[PDB]
Amino acid sequence: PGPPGPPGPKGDQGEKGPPGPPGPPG
Amino acid sequence: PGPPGPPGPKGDQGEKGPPGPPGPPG
Amino acid sequence: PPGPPGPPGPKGDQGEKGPPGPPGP
Repeated sequence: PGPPGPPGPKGDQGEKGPPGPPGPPG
Repeated sequence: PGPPGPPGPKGDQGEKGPPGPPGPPG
Repeated sequence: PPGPPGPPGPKGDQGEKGPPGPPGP
């Protein structure tokens, strides 16, 4: 049997992060 | 007849999220 | 014969939470 193939391509980038914390009070 | 290679590397972390909500009115 | 390339890797983690919002009005 032949050797295993090489590692595959890199995966997709993750989804964008959630909105940040609320700003400071007025 | 080699098997498929190991899975590719994990993708990049997603981009930082957008700015948060405005702070409370003062 | 060597095997073919593996399939695409796992998706990346979600990005970090965003920066703080603007000061209030």
